[PDB]
Amino acid sequence: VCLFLNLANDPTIERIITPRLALTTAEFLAYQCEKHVLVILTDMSSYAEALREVSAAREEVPGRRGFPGYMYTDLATIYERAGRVEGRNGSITQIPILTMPNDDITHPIPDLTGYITEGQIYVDRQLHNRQIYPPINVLPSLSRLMKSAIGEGMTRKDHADVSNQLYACYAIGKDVQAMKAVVGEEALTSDDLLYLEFLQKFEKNFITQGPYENRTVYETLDIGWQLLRIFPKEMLKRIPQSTLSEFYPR
Amino acid sequence: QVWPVRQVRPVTEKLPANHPLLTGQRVLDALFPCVQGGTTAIPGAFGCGKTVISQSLSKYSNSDVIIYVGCGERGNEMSEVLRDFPELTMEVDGKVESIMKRTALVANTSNMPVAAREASIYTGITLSEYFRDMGYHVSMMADSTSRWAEALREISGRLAEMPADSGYPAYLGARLASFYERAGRVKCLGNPEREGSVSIVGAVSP
Amino acid sequence: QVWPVRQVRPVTEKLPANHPLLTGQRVLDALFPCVQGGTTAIPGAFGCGKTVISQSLSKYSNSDVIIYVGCGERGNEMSEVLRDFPELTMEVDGKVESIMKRTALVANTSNMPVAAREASIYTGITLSEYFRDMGYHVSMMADSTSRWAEALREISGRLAEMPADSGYPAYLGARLASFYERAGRVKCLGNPEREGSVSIVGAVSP
Amino acid sequence: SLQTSFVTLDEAIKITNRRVNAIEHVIIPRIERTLAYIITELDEREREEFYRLKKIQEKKKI
Repeated sequence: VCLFLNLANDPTIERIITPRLALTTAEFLAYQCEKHVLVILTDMSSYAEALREVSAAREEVPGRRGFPGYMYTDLATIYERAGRVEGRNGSITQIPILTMPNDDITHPIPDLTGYITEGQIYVDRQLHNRQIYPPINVLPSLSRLMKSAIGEGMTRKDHADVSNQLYACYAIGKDVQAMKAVVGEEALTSDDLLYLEFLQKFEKNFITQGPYENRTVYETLDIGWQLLRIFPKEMLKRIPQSTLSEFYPR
Repeated sequence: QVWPVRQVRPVTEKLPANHPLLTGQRVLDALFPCVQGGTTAIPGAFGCGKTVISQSLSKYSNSDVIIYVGCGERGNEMSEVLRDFPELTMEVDGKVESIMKRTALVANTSNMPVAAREASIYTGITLSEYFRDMGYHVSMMADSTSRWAEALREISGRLAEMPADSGYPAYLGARLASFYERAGRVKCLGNPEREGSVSIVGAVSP
Repeated sequence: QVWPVRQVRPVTEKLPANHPLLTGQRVLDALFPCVQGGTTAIPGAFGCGKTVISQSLSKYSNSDVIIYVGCGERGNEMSEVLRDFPELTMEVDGKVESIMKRTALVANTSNMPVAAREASIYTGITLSEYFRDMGYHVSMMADSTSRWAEALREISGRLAEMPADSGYPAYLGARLASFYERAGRVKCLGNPEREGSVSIVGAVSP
Repeated sequence: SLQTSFVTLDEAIKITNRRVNAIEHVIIPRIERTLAYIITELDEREREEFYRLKKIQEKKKI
């Protein structure tokens, strides 16, 4: 663990350089020392504020919300220093956490950050208002390289189908709750109640984890099949038949 | 041969569109197809993955040549394109050939310089016209031209010019119109009486 | 001794806050306690009652001095605290005493040129730090926080600075960080090894 | 007579409750979000005009 701390006492202009110090040290350690590296960049919103101030010092051109027009290029310069390279063994990972003012996803900072990146986690305020830790929503979460990350040879063949159908059931359940919130009990159906039971079990068991437990992947997949077992196998549209033949009777 | 990129190549006489373009997706083919010669747009916010549509169209088509130009995207997408396209193969004439024997790529990741973003798109369209002058059918494909517009905004901003709207210089609309105009079926200039066409599909990052 | 305002007097080391800031009533002292030397926000408006907590922290608390700093204040509060000094006393040893001895009032009323209105907050924090260095406990009522943001906007009015948001200067966050962070518990810099802390209570005024 | 009126009342009760719930759940948040969007967009546009004015006076300094 190597730290580049930047307390709030420090001058505002100093914040421009610190991320590049961290990243150049990471590149050296990952492409010259042949070590796997993990990067964490805290409070990119403050970095955006510092960049805005430095740009406003020279009276440059704004975009949306008075931020610099070349903020996209700058953030790309920061984030694109990642990946793996031929002829080597090490790699670089980044977890660029940021703050999200007023919970608006259309704000320029999170929007540009999402454009440059390939996913999001979206820590959620309402789950923290129900005091469940870690408060993680999965409806907007995306890992676009799961397509090649998972499958048999890494974990198991039917992991992808499990994720797809579990997510489909999650979205359908959220829609069912929104619809029940207006129409009333009499305008529901039994399938809606099954989705609500799935939600009950899903949020109250699967999402809630515990601060210090190191779960195992196959345990997660077994609980996934537990959750998928609830409904009739016929309603599972997004799973091919052979997976149901192999795994549903278990 | 050497050619000034900005200047549009001449031609004999434009012809009307009379034959569709094969589409690898079920939707936007039976509902909203694109002709072999038409122009298209694929805007949308992030999280949709329009790059999926781009790659799917690139892999499966009835065209003779394919040209894909990347402007301001992720390097992971180009790693995908380079690694995966060799392995895929198809043929019409016996031996099974790789599809990169009919594909040419231009590359510009987001970290690359600013005006190279313009250079990439203009080089791509000029190459498409040059290959159309062989009497072939060539498709072209773009990736987030809004990044190109942003780059022009930045450079014009450092030149102390009047911003027109949202900071973007006034002439960008004209530049986009001129860029999208060079397309469609045309009679080629030559005694052999060859004939080809160009299709363009463009991506926008609002 | 004379100390320039825009620098922080040194400390040997900063110790974690590990003690509760007492408050008069069991409400907000058993539900949501504050920490001695901490930083806290309290919403407050005209007619709600804001001097209740001020007086409670002046009389029934473990601190040692109160420095009340605001913006656009009235003589009502000045004379009220003046009369509360002999009325709202504390029987430390069974004897009432004027709470004037435990206060140093600072306030500016609209009129004052915006420079002084904005310099008041730094004068107050400098005084609080000069008193914490003597091995005591402090509570600095940073009243009129919205008015202080208005003062920041007003000083940036005569700078032609770029509106970050509704006229906020770009270094608004810089000033927020430079003010609110100078707090906490610190081991004093000297031989007899004192200890003392400064709290700040920024009354939010939405 | 009593039970006839009682059996009739429930349909109207349900209709009124669904209408009030819809007015409390759908129509109001949508318009509120639109009000936020419109105020921020108008602020953006006034800001763009302001920057234009700033830069012209900068050039007029010459």
